[PDB]
Amino acid sequence: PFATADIAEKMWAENYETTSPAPVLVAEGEQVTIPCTVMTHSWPMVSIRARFCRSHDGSDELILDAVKGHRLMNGLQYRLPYATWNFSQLHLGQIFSLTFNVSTDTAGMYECVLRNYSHGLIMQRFVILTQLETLPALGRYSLGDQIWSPTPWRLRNHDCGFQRNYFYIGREPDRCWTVIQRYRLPGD
Amino acid sequence: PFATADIAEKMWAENYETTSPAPVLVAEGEQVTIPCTVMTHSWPMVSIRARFCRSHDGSDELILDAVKGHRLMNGLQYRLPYATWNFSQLHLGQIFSLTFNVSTDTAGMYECVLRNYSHGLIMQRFVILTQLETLSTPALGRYSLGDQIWSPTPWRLRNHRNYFYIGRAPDEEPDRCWTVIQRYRLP
Amino acid sequence: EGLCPPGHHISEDGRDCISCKYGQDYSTHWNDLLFCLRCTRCDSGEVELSPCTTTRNTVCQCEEGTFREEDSPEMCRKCRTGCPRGMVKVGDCTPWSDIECVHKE
Amino acid sequence: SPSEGLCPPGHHISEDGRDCISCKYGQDYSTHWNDLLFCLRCTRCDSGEVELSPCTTTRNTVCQCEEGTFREEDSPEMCRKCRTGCPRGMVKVGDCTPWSDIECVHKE
Ligand SMILES: *[C@@H]1O[C@H](CO)[C@@H](O[C@@H]2O[C@H](CO)[C@@H](O)[C@H](O)[C@H]2NC(C)=O)[C@H](O)[C@H]1NC(C)=O
Ligand SMILES: *[C@@H]1O[C@H](CO)[C@@H](O[C@@H]2O[C@H](CO)[C@@H](O)[C@H](O)[C@H]2NC(C)=O)[C@H](O)[C@H]1NC(C)=O
Ligand SMILES: *[C@@H]1O[C@H](CO)[C@@H](O)[C@H](O)[C@H]1NC(C)=O
Ligand SMILES: [Ca+2]
Ligand SMILES: [Ca+2]
Ligand SMILES: [Ca+2]
Ligand SMILES: [Ca+2]
Ligand code: NA
Repeated sequence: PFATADIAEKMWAENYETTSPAPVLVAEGEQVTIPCTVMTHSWPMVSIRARFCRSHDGSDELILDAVKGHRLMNGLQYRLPYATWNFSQLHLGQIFSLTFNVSTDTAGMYECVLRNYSHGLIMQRFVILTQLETLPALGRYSLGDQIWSPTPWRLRNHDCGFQRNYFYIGREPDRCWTVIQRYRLPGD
Repeated sequence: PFATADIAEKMWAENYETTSPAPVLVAEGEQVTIPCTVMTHSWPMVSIRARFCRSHDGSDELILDAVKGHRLMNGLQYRLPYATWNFSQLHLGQIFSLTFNVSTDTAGMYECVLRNYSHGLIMQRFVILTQLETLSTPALGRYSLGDQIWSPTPWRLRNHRNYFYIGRAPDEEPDRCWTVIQRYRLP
Repeated sequence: EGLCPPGHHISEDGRDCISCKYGQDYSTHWNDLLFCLRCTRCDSGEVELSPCTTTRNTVCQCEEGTFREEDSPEMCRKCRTGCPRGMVKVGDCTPWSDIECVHKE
Repeated sequence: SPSEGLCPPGHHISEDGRDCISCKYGQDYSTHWNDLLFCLRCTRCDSGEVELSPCTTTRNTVCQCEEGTFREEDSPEMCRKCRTGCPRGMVKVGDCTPWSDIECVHKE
């Protein structure tokens, strides 16, 4: 059925784990931005790589030219048709980013990547979530393994939509699970 | 004789050493931007903290409001009079940054800090160098993870007791950046 | 947006669309790439469900009894054969999920 | 009243933006024109440090590392006992000051 894509030969930065923050729970319809900062380097391209939690196989990339920042291929246009992106030259490095509105279908693992035609060096990962399923004192970011939210005072507790609850922020397999489980909720 | 400032109660992020890149050799006159990215957090303020390699004590801070990014105090004004800065709200976090032309007097250790009136959490350090000295030409590259001094334009490395710098497109005053430089290496 | 259609990359002069090589590389979207993206080569522990064409990547699946890890390095992992005592099994072994084990404590 | 929305060094601004309130001498300070709700806390010299100059409402305390120690600029920015002299075979090229450790170079 659906055509898929990926990076043929993936590599990870040494500090990938220590620079990638714990997953973040965001309200549906909030505008967020994936920010990517990279020190001047020698790859021809850069990308923002997306693996959505739902109904998604492979990975989709927005590939930009690493020198000038122009779009080379927007592999994200079908799942994120309104997304915008930016690129800044800081001489010592570059900031590139992807802006979109969060929803259930846009929840996913979002990576910053140095790219060539066969290889990608994955520098950093952001996990954006809208729902947490359980069978807690949610805070704003504070270093570690702890799931968080930019607006934790709006955290809610539903039942469906065992011994089970549904956590979200607010006003089918989940491919993010093997990453999500590596982090924890706050005890208190 | 000169007024100094600092963070009273310093603290360092857990991943401070892994996120802070090796120092960078840059040509004088080049405009650079110190980029700072923070996840939405609960401090009232953020700052860009500078400690210059030359003729400087304590630290100078551009203090911004953490929510809206308004300048609260520009402690950098004397030393970087023509500097500009930026703040972007990403909801999941904020990016704030500082743009200036590199010179001998602006080489320094630059840091992204979460701030209150007494405490600062130093998140990340950038070290901007204009000159490197040695005793007795290394294959200077662009950035690669590690402890390796590097440059954005290494093809312009020149060699003036040796002296290394990046040509455009000596001294004896103490170098306050030495204790940090020495923890890294040339190629 | 993009000069060249799927299965193509742009020529050096920016004038032409040149086809990807079948079984070597591909491109899924309209694009301004100077080259096509290399096809994924399935690994040991993986079954090729579908070959690379110039317009879609190879589909590699984790062998039966193993599942796809999405954390680094995204390889196949052997499924657990069951849960320890005092735990109930919830999930079951698919190519995209290990079995889940929940405690009662 | 603020100058251009700003309160002068030695002051911070009030919540409503009307008043400039003086920092408390010995406790806090501001070096520049500012919109701060509070003045910045003065550094207290840790042991290992000598107070060369006190905090005033306008400048921070100046703390200097004790003789025989030097200021480390890497985390955690504390004073460190200068290391012993250079080994036989190696030449001393840095001398222990409040801002430098001793530096040694080999003949290799
Ligand atoms: C795409 O990037 C990869 C990885 O950086 C390149 O493969 C490397 O090539 C270098 C230099 O030729 C070798 O020293 C390494 O053995 C390779 N590293 C790895 C991890 O495979 C590849 O050459 C690049 N492609 C192009 C067209 O430049
Ligand atoms: C300024 O920041 C510091 C560090 O977060 C705060 O000091 C902490 O205060 C909390 C709660 O009062 C305590 O759990 C810790 O003992 C303090 N931490 C450290 C590292 O000393 C301080 O409260 C903040 N100041 C204000 C006025 O909000
Ligand atoms: C700084 O130098 C840049 C080029 O790097 C130039 O555009 C500009 O004239 C200078 N600006 C200031 C404010 O000094
Ligand atoms: Ca939110
Ligand atoms: Ca991804
Ligand atoms: Ca202070
Ligand atoms: Ca005072
Ligand atoms: Na755009």
